[PDB]
Amino acid sequence: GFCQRSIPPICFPN
Amino acid sequence: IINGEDCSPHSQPWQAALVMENELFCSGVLVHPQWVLSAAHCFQNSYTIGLGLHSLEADQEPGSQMVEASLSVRHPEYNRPLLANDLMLIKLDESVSESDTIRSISIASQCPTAGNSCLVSGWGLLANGRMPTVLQCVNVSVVSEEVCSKLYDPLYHPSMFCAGGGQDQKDSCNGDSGGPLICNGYLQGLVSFGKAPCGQVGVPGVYTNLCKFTEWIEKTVQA
Repeated sequence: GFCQRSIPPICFPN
Repeated sequence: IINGEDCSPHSQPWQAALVMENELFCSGVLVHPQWVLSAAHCFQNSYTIGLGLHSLEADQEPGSQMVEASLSVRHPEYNRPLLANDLMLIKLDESVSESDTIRSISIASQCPTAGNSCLVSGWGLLANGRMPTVLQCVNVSVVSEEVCSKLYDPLYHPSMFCAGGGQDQKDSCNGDSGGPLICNGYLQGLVSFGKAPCGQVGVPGVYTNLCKFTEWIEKTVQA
């Protein structure tokens, strides 16, 4: 559920 | 930026736009005439950097520059552990002559503490789901390390700190990464990550804790 906030973002399973 | 407003033009003269094929993917922060900080997750093999900008779509405003950068270096511990140490230095191919609208900003000589009043800026997603053309600004406040470590369980690391999380739903969002969090008038953090969706009540955003990296930054600049 956490995402690094680039665009497009880099998101993770949590 | 969620629930902010247009910044006053050129009031954040350290703001850098990182673009590829004229499309923004991150921001950065000018910290010296030849050096831009950004998030390590924004790393690319080269960069076009917009300085002195307010609008992304408008004609070249007086004083604005598009500068190339062909070199950058991520912190050696980036993503060890996961999401931690999220910073890199980009070296501009030419130093910029600082001007009325392009200026560096110094890094805070104090680490964040709860209650610190800050401002975050960027061209990332708005509350309405659209991308702005004009640089956005919003106020957020630092929360304690204990709040950050509880919220971002299991990945909180001292290279991070948290700001925002208010009932006002003010936050950074996608496209804001690498941009500045200015606390009490000094560069305190870079937009790094948060929970999806952005702007949740009770959920702050996470920022790179720059006070922990001043020695690495300056060592790299002087090398």
